[PDB]
Order: sequence, then C-alpha cells, then structure tokens
Amino acid sequence: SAVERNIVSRLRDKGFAVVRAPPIPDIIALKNGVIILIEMKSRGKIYVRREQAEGIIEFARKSGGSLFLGVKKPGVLKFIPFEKLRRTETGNYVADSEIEGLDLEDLVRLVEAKISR
Amino acid sequence: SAVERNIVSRLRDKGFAVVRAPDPIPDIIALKNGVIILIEMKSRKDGKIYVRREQAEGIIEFARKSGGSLFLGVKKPGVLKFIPFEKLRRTETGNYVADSEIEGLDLEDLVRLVEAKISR
Amino acid sequence: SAVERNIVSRLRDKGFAVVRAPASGSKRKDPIPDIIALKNGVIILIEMKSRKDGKIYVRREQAEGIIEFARKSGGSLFLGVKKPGVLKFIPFEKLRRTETGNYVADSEGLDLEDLVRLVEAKISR
Amino acid sequence: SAVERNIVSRLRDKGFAVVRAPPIPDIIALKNGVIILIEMKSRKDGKIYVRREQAEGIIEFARKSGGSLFLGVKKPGVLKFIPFEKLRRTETGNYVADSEIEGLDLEDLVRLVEA
Repeated sequence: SAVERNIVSRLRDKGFAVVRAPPIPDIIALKNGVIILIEMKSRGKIYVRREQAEGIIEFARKSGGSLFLGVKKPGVLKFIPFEKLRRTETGNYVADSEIEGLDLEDLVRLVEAKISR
Repeated sequence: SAVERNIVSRLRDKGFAVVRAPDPIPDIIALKNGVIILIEMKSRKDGKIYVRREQAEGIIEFARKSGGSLFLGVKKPGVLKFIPFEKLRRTETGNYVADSEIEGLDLEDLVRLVEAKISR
Repeated sequence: SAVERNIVSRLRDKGFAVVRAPASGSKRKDPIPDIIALKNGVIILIEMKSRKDGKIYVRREQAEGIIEFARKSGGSLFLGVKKPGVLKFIPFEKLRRTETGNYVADSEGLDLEDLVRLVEAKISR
Repeated sequence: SAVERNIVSRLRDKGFAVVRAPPIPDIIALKNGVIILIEMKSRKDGKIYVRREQAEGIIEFARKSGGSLFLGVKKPGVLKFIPFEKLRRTETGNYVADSEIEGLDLEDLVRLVEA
C-alpha cells in the first residue's frame, strides 16, 4: 500500500498516466503509447503461483504491455522483467530476489529510450 | 454501472485487457496489442452530452500522457455507443458538448478502429 | 573509425566479447551491424552513422537488414553517432520511417554507461 | 570456405542472425538471445587438432560472450559440429577430438538452441 502508493506517485511525477488494480496487474502505467505492467511482490526468493502468473501473463499478452515484478525489500525498489523468471515443473514462476533488475529511474529511462523485452 | 459492466465484458470478449478506474482517471482503460482506449461513462441528458470542464480536463490529460484514444461511453440500455472525444465541441468556458445527431461508434466499429491502429 | 575503435575498446573494458563487421559484407543485402558486442547472453548491436546537416539518415535496405538481424538475434540495436566527444547511442526504435522507408534520427540518445547498465538490467540472467 | 558458406546459409534458413567473422570464432550465429560459435577445422585421419593458442582465444571468446563453442568439420556432405568440451586436452595443452565422436548434425545444433 505505501510502497505501491510511492511507485504510483513517482511514475506520475515522470509524466505517466497511472492506475492501480481495483488476473489484473497491481499497477498499470502508460506514457506516449508505452504500456508498463507492475506486479508487486514481498519475497529470500521471488515466487509467483501458477494461477496469478498465468492471469498477469495473459493480461500482458492481450494488452501488448511489458510485465515486471516489483520487488519491495527494505531499502530496495527493484523491477524484474517477467521474462527473467523461471517456470517450474508445475507452472509456478521463480527467480532469486538478487537477480539483475531495474530501479525506478532506470525503468523510466527504459520507457523513454523506447526499449521493451 | 450495468452498462459499464457490459462494456467491460464486451471489450474482454474482443480480446482487450480491461481495467475499471478504482476522479482524474477514465472509467475504463482497455488495452489491446499496444493500443490504449479510454472510456468515460456519460449519460445523454435532453439528447445532449455535456462534459463539465474539470472532468474533461482530467480525462484529456490522462489521454495526452498515455497516448491513448478517448471516448465517451453512452450510459444507455441496448446497443453500446462510444462517442470519440474529438467530435465534442469545447465551449467558451472549457466545457465539452455534443448535440443530438453526433452519432457514436457501435462496439464493432470501435474494435475495427483499434484493429487499424494495432496494425500501425 | 576512431569513434568505432573508442566504442570497441570501452565495451571490451566492460567485459564484452566484441566483433566488427567484415569489409567482406554489409552488401546492401544481408547487412551486418558494424559492432556486435556480447556478454553472458546479452547482445548489443551498433550501427555507426555520421550527423549530416543536423539529422542521421539510414537507407531503407541497410535499415531493414540491420532491423532483421536485431530481431532474429534477440539483440538490442542502436545507432552509434560518428561524432567527436561524448559517445551517444540512439535506440533504433527512436528513428522515424520516412515515406520511402528510410530512417531518420531527429535533433538525443544514451551515453555508453547508460546503454550498458540499461540493457544488462533489462535482459541479464 | 564452401562448407563455411553452407553452414552460414543453413543457419540463416533456420532464423539465425549470422556473421561469417573477419582469437575470434569463424562463425557467430544468434537466435532469440542464444549464441552459437563455430570454429572451422579440417579432419586428419579422423582427428581434429586445435593449437593451444587458437583454442585458448576461442574458449575465452565463448566464456565472455556466454556462447556455445563448436568445431565445424571441414568436409563435404552432411554438416558435423563437434562440441568443444569433447576436445581431449594434450600434455602440451593442445586440443584433440575424433571426427566421428558422434558430432552433432545441423538440426541437433538448432535444437540445443531452441531449449
């Protein structure tokens, strides 16, 4: 709620049209035709259950947006591109919380440079 | 609300990723293959569509920042109608108006408009 | 060439396996990016181009071939500005397609550090 | 050279971005973020010899790039690729492998890539 509110406020300061989810990604941020989808996670490994993962992947696929995991850790705000997660044998999604990711400033720099995965 | 629910469900049937606003946020945000559609629910009073300045400014700003296409979703039973925001006239005071025969797009025509944009 | 050499040397200093495109290639058809830099599964592709009377022009057949190499490889394509001073890299997606299919860079891009950090932060692991 | 040209053409038919290069592998082939590296080498009585100098440089390129290293057998007919790990290192540090070590065909090289 507080981390999520801070992310929404900081994306808005950078010129994004932002909405929170009321299957649906937690944050949807839009700028100059660029769609960013954020799923908030609290972890010391990142785990996304099959049903949640499938729904957000489907929303990402349909929207044509870029999906990221928002990994909130005390003193850390890292966005992990969904494609970096490993699909387990039963369809869950995993990655180490120390995997290379983006901080907020780099994510915004990524949107402006017109770069998506 | 029932019209809004029906619009969300019908856009979902057409392959759109749809979210309802939880306000300077459009009521419906529909996304398909990189295309952004924004729908503000507005009822037709005395055959007129009348969007007050404050509401219009907030939704026009969300549309500008996002790079999305803005429409007014007609809050009516029956056949779904979507009015492109650009067909409305900005008044002297900054309000936005649509008369009686400013006919809106039906759902199929809106989807065909998105498809043409998707393929661009 | 000095700018190209400066880019190759700095990418090598950052731990990249770097290769130049052969003079025995880029034959209008099947063009190969000028610089291919690889680091533990991360592919960076740079096409060198000079600033002429303000803009940067990439001919249709050259642009199409480098876009296709980038798409097939899964690499990130950039235009390396052939100018003195600050190494500037323009993401290929920022270029606009003209009426005839040529590509133009108007007026600002990434410096070397930003390119590297952003691309590695995006696809590494 | 004809074998090298044929390898480049077949990889291109399979959707790879290929550079027939100018300590750099002869062929660098890229597909969906996957790096394949091919060093062209002749057979001598069913054996492929790689001088410690050349071997070290191509191993270093493969380590830095994160790519998979193979020896492309210079022979007519069916394309054969020997994974560099199949190279038995010698007393002097030189790398040796048998030309019939059951080296991969082109499809098996493409499959390792689609994984």
